[PDB]
Amino acid sequence: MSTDVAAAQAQSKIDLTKKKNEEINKKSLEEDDEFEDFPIDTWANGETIKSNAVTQTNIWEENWDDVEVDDDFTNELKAELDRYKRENQ
Amino acid sequence: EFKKLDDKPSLVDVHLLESKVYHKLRNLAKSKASLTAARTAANSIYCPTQTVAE
Amino acid sequence: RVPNYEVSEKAFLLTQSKVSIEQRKEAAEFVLAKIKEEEMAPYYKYLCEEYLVNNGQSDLEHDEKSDSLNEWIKFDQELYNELCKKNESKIKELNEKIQKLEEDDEGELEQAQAWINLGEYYAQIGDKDNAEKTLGKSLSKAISTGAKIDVMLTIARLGFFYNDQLYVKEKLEAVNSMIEKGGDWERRNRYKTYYGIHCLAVRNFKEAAKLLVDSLATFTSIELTSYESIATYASVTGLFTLERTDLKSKVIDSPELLSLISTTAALQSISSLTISLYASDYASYFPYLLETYANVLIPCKYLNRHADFFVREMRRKVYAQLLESYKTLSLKSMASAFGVSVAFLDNDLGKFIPNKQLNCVIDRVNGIVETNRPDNKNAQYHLLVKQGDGLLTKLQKYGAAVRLT
Amino acid sequence: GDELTRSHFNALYDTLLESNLCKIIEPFECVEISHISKIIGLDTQQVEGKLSQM
Repeated sequence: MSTDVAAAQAQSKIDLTKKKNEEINKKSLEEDDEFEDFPIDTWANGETIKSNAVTQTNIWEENWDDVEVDDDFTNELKAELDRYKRENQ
Repeated sequence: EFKKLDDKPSLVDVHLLESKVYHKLRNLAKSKASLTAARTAANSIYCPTQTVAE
Repeated sequence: RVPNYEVSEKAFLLTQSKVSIEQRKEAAEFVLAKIKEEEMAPYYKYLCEEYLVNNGQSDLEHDEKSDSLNEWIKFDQELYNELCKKNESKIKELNEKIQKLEEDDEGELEQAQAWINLGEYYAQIGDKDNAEKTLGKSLSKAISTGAKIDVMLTIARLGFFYNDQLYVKEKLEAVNSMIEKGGDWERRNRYKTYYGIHCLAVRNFKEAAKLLVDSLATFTSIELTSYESIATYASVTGLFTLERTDLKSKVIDSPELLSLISTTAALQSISSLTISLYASDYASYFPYLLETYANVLIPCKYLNRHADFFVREMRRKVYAQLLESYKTLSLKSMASAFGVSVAFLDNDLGKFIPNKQLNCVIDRVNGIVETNRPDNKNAQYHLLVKQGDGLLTKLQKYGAAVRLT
Repeated sequence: GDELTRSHFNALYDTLLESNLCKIIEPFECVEISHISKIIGLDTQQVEGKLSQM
């Protein structure tokens, strides 16, 4: 669990005995770890992270899709319906 | 497989034909390689007039 | 080896049910025959995993769902008995041989070979775990470098065989390290075809394109899918990455692609589409865009993940080339150009222009398409500043961080 | 009767045209494709189509 590019802050900072208390204090100030509160709070577990292939687990790269609706069914309807107009022209 | 039953001037014919086939598959890489081989195999002197025309 | 990549393909069609009905039924028939011959029954259990009340299920060992369109994927109990019978006999006969081969002297040849033969059987029937473990011994034993590269492609074939991209990925890094260490040209060609199909399975089509054109020049029919399938993938990727100039020179400096001419339904559709883009007449392009989806992306194991991605990207590319050479177009002349209607076109354009990845605007009053793509120094500046914004940012963070500790 | 002439008359049309068209358009900017179509001896639409490739 890492914010932006995972490796970019994993190399940027690492643990020290000196820092360890202050870090724990930061997460307590907001009041929780805020990733284990959320399943109880909603009273469900993920199904809406299953929206797209890339959303569930990042084991691909980004497409820049966000609904992932096949565009073959609409392009097929345009193709045939246009021909007929020209046939009846 | 006919390098074990080989004395014949009859493989000159086959190389030239082979280049023609490759030309019309539209692969000129081995059409050229086999043509050279046909030319070199015809550099020895026994060959009909038709053979050189081809 | 040979029959495994055949079955996995045909099984992928049954896992889907978006594939033509005659294609899906014939596919069912080929995979069932090979359960008897090659014991592909343990692999038949994996197909149910992918479903659970999702379509392409009509299983008798599991839950039969008649709301589905597949009905030839019966997991009979005649099959399931045949498995237990064949499984036991082969383990007993092979074990007895190998024990006595190990006992006779020579680790370098004999004991390495005997264990490899264990991994060949478990590889063949689709048990990955037991192939893995026995082939780990083979690698450890003193053997040539060529043998290790061979066994590594065999393990990685099982990842293709389950059509899980995750398993493959790790194993092909292992060959990628060991191919420089072997210095063997024989299996170098084998690496290229495996790794091409892996770039194909991920969204790196710049890398796949280079590999799959090389697969024409040298193909290897051991453990690897058909020469017509390798030709189809090269065409797909070539269109993706390369525009007219680059694309034309690729398939004109590719004589090997040409000798194969189109001898299957998947191959037509992509090969005809190639001609229409780089010839600058996209009249046929738009009907062929459908056909290529239908006969390449949906049936394949490595492009079904990208089926929707492909058509999104290509719709931009073809329009861009027309907009580049034309300072102005009429929506009507441009509508005629593709073979589309005016209104249909605006929709597709209305997606591409805000990300500003296509650079055009459309006067709907005058009817014309203006092109605001900079073809001057303004274009170069648009590249430069986003890199330099990042440069600034990268140094701000790395510098500040070391001062503090 | 000849496959080979059909191939290379395709090529012949591209080069004869390219030389012809460059000369017509050399001192011109904002020249109508209607004006070009008369002088060159080809159809109005064909002129547009050639230019796009180039």
